[PDB]
Amino acid sequence: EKSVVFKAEGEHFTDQKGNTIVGSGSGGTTKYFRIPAMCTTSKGTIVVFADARHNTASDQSFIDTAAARSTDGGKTWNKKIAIYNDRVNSKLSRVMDPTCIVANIQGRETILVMVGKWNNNDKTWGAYRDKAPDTDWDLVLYKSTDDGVTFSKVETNIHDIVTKNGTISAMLGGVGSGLQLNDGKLVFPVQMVRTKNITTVLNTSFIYSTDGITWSLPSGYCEGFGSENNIIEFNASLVNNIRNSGLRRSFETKDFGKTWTEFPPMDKKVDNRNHGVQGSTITIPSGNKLVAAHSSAQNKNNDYTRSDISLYAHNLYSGEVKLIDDFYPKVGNASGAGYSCLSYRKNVDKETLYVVYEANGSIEFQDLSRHLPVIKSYN
Ligand SMILES: CC(=O)N[C@H]1[C@H]([C@H](O)[C@H](O)CO)C[C@@H](C(=O)O)C[C@@H]1O
Repeated sequence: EKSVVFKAEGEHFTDQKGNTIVGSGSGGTTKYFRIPAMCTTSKGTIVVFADARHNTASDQSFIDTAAARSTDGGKTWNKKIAIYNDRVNSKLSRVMDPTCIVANIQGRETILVMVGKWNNNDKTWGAYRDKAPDTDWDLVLYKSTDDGVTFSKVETNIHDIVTKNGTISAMLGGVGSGLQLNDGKLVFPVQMVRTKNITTVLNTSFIYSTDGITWSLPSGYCEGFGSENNIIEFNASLVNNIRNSGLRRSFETKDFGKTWTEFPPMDKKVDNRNHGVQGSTITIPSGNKLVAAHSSAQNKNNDYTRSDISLYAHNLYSGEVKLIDDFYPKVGNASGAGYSCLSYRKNVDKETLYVVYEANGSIEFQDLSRHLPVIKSYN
């Protein structure tokens, strides 16, 4: 009823030379997977990115970005590494926390994946606020134009726009999926760690692009909260849905990121309890209306176990919220649990709703398409 995308202590990857990557999982396997991001193409192909945390679940560890590709509706997966860390520090070199977009970029169907990159930092990224930006940090972008078979680095101006801003120590995607707007614009939700002198330590915002190469930052910022976030398009607004300890937060911008105000249909509607968790938020059409589909954890133990990863529908008109499916009704592994990513498409006349999520160090997939009539009615 599920499939396993990446099995904890059950995968072997190879490096750029073709030599095996001996992780710390039993038999030299990759120890742990975290932070899934899924993008489905017009061909029905499913690509799932995740951190391959070869040695430990820790954020501060040796990590590559794995990619799993399914052309049979999520039954089987071909796996590889999409992005290798720089291999400076065998303990700490890492690429992590993917955000993906599937888009037609001036006609060309492309999967983009953006990850943060560190080498020698031994502490969490929010600790490094002395520089503009941190010298250990980067934010890299890879593309596939062959339906997810191969990924190549995109040379961008993302590092430059962060430096020129001068008030950002580091930036990361919002985690899970970004979006292509109706007009074609590419949008990644972002998280920012501000330089020490900025009283907000954290903010949310987005970067945008037409061609995937040259990106821009808006002049304004949204409050950070727990900073992981996704954006949806709703009329002329961009609307975010942000991790927060306790009740999730949602703001709208009507001026393309200059100012943000609370968005009542989603603000404070889902409780993730202590510490918060990443959540995935997307839209699903229902006639010429929209419904937001959202996944995050109920967290019944009020801790890092992040139990009960659940799908909700948000009525974007009335503000009602309901539980559609507690699709992972289990207590997670507090080493790292709870994260998810949704993906909706209508290809021809076939609508699909998929989810991937963290399951005891593995990444699982479910086809949630049976729930579409319920979600679509929720307008
Ligand atoms: C870059 C980084 O540290 N990201 C991590 C996140 C980060 O440490 C926090 O958001 C604080 O910046 C949190 C997190 C979790 O809560 O499970 C996992 C995620 O990989």
